[PDB]
Amino acid sequence: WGYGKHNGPEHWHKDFPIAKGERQSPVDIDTHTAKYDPSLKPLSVSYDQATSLRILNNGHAFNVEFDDSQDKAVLKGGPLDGTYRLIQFHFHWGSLDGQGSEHTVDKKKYAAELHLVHWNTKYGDFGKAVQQPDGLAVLGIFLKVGSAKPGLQKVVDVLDSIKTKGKSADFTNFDPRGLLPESLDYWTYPGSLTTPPLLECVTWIVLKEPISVSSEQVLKFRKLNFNGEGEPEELMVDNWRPAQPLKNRQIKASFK
Ligand SMILES: Clc1ccc(OCc2nnn[nH]2)cc1Cl
Ligand code: NA
Ligand SMILES: [Zn+2]
Repeated sequence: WGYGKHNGPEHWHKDFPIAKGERQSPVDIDTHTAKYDPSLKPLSVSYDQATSLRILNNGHAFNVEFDDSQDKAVLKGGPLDGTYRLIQFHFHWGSLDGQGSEHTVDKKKYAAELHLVHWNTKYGDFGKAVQQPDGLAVLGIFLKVGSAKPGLQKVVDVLDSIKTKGKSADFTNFDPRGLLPESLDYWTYPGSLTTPPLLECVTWIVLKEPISVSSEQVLKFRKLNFNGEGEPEELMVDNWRPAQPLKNRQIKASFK
């Protein structure tokens, strides 16, 4: 599977029939229809003790991985019950600044989207968590092109060392707090992974406020390769799934 004409999102259902399921992601967020939920508790992003380890090009995106063997960096509150441990983050992005995000906001596409992936510690390990309807919480953050994001630059600068599929590099002492916007206002809904296996195991928390990154920063994302070393070059761009049918779901807002 991938993102090309011959193996992309319109093909995925043949090996992963849940691609046409009842709670697939991403979705369009219609801001006029999303409703404030006074019931949501405050969102708690607790990343002070986050321990990054490594950055990996897996042929689909690049992943920054964390030590999740203890409750270091966790996401709690909001729509969530219990404690979700940060395991990794990655992005999806476009070939052009007008596309690249997976979620859309009133059909608007952002240049990219950051996903911080967390798993529900009541299920003991990540593999067990993805088999549960409330196994994962993904914090989604839009990127728009404007001023540079200082906290992203250490990521940008290491991409030259993981150009191709299968390459990894040490990536210790990175603080993911530098990737967040000022506001934690969010939308939330029940959904799925946005790549195969497309499991319906995600509580989505999508921040309303985008972060700005510079044109130079996202240009360096676009120099990555889907291919492995020694293979014909396939630029890693447009690694996003389009919006899926909302079906029997309501998107809730944390804010008035
Ligand atoms: Cl660990 C991980 C890495 C990448 C990935 O991409 C698809 C995606 N993004 N947000 N939800 N699913 C999924 C996961 Cl669960
Ligand atoms: Na759920
Ligand atoms: Zn993602």
